[PDB]
Amino acid sequence: SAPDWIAHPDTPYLLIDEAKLKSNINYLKQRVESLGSHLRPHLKTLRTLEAAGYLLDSKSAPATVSTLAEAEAYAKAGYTDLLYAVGIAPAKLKRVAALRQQGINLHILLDNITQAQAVVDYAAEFGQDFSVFIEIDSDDHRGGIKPSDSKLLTIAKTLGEHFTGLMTHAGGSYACNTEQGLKNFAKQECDAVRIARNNLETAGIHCAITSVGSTPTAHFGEDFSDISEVRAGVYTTFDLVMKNIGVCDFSHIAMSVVTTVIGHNKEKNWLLTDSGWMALSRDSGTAGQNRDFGYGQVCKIDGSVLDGLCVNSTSQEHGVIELSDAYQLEDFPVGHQLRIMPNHACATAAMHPVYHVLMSDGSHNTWQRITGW
Amino acid sequence: SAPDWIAHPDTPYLLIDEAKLKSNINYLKQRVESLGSHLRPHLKTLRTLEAAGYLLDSKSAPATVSTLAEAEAYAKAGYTDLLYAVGIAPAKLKRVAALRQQGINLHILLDNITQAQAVVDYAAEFGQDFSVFIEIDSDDHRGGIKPSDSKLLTIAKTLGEHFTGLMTHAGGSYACNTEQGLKNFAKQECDAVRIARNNLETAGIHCAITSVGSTPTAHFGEDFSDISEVRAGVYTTFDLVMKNIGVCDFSHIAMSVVTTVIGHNKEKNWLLTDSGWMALSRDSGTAGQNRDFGYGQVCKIDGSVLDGLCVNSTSQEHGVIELSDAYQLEDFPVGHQLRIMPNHACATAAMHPVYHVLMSDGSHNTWQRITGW
Ligand SMILES: [Cl-]
Ligand SMILES: [Cl-]
Ligand SMILES: [Cl-]
Ligand SMILES: [Cl-]
Ligand SMILES: [Cl-]
Ligand SMILES: [Cl-]
Ligand SMILES: [Cl-]
Ligand SMILES: [Cl-]
Ligand SMILES: [Cl-]
Ligand SMILES: [Cl-]
Ligand SMILES: [Cl-]
Ligand SMILES: [Cl-]
Ligand SMILES: [Zn+2]
Ligand SMILES: [Zn+2]
Repeated sequence: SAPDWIAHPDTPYLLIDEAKLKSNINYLKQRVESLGSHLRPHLKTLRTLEAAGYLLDSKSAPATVSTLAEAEAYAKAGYTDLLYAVGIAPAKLKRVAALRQQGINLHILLDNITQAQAVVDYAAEFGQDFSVFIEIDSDDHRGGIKPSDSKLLTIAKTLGEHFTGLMTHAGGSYACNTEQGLKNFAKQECDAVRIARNNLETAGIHCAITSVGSTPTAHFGEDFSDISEVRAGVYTTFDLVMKNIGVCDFSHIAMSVVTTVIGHNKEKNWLLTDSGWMALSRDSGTAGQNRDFGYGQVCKIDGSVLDGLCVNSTSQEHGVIELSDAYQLEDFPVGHQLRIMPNHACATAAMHPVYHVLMSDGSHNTWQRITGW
Repeated sequence: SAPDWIAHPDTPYLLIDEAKLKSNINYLKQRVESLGSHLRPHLKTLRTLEAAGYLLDSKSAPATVSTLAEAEAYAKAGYTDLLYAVGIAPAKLKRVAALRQQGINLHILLDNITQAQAVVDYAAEFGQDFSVFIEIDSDDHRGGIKPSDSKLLTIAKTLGEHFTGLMTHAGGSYACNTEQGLKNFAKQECDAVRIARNNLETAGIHCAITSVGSTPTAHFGEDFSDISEVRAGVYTTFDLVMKNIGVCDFSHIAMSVVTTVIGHNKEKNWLLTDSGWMALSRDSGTAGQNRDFGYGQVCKIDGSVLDGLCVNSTSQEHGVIELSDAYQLEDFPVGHQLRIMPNHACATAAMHPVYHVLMSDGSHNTWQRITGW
């Protein structure tokens, strides 16, 4: 039985299970460290100050952020080792410099000569040191330099003392759904940075840090012994996309939207809830996988899965659950409450300015999301 | 040429064109009033205090809201006639009562006997008056009572003095893409409430207010002379879904995301921007229409459409624009800026805590979004 207070806040609202959060976090930390590396957790799934305390051993422990809004918030909270892992816009260099002048080791990411020259020009004009990763393309999906591209050498040389190392994200691993496919994708990700690192060293370039990761590759890679750090973030809570990939099952999913039944359609056997896309997002990641959960798997207020029930459709402020003939409208009266598991934790969390947290001791906490850019 | 200040805020950010906002608003007001009715504008697309000033003639003018967060914010700002147009959860009645005790004519919406009994029971226990609309199903898509359902009579009678009238939203009109189809859908919407109203009056029930509307039906209905009020909201800015339906063309779209080019892929002819789904949302409404704009139509910083260019893919904090062979990467260097028009204005605006506003006099304003529930 969930605590009585789940029924207190008006719906819809986001609910994080602290006990499951902590389990998910402990599992990956122990796994990566047993494989000879360490984590640089990514803060962008949850984007709360509290999440960094669960994920990081100390204020100086390496972390990843997806925005300078995050960087500024975590720096204010005392965190001093932050990789801003999105290709840098030159106009943001003054904000990066401002953090570095406050004692924050704020690293940036780039993959082109224009960005590298902007860093060098800024450094020259303002006397500012930078710490810079070059993005490597490991999965043919996003940015980064291919390991064999001669411009890898040119760009690293241009950066000189500001060059810190190599970073890749194999987000393409999300297409996988077998253990061997995942192991292979993790090896592809690591090999891309190994090859890039070898090409750098052959050319006389020192590479202080090699950095790989996504939740799937972090959970299935077999050898991180020569990789400096592994990054992951969505594993904090998991989601249905992860369930379908096979990184977790339903029991590991620590995020849900608490929703109230606000109507019925007797003719069509529908429940209408207050969980529209404004609460869930329109992420439909599971539609491209082998089990389509619509806009989320429906659960009881105690968290247990209601077989066969999903939020099939949404508008802005309501959702529709098409009941199967195994269910009766009468058992879900207006005012009854449910929990919806998300397709994509990162996308659903973006919709909530404040999260409610079921602490492992049964108590109720709230966390404020760091929003904007 | 757009004002120089568009290049000042860090990207991505949301930009509203005030001159176009004002034009779009003036057009519908004059149209509906010429057809013998008046507007109850919906505030949920923009959810700013400033939007209500553009949309409403006075603080007492009727408006629509989608959340009690909106209701509370607009009430604090002095607005006193607010229809909360989402089927009511019984636990929210105490918040509705609190507003009504402050002098706010806060109307609620319901479609089932459970909700009606909850209102009556609250009224009896706490001595509280309510103003209640019954939702009518006009489009077979969402909630509401069919006009011929005998429970319409039962529910209205149960409400007694709290019964204010009938409300429908023909969101199904969004499937239309011809002028005659839209005219017909508007007639279907109005006829549904006319029939319901006739059934009420035959049974001896007074119906103070009849309320219809969506942006498409408001712009194409031919006869509102016997309908109390017409509701619309997305027309404030329009969007690509509306463009495809044919309610507007590109020139009327008053919302865009300003984004910076942060990378290139030479092999594939890609631009990478800082406009991911965190800035645009994953609404893909145009994919089901006759012109798929991906995650948005790409425009120059001056607002003019770049033919053939869309944000084809997104991740969390970046977007990908696949260039056609009409374009050269060189013309969009890293640091170049673009504007992205949204699929769905309501969905894109949800992603932005603050909007930047290009005032009609060329100046720069900002508006704070009212977030949460
Ligand atoms: Cl629980
Ligand atoms: Cl380059
Ligand atoms: Cl696979
Ligand atoms: Cl999606
Ligand atoms: Cl249940
Ligand atoms: Cl919608
Ligand atoms: Cl402009
Ligand atoms: Cl009923
Ligand atoms: Cl049509
Ligand atoms: Cl969509
Ligand atoms: Cl341009
Ligand atoms: Cl994504
Ligand atoms: Zn994610
Ligand atoms: Zn909308």
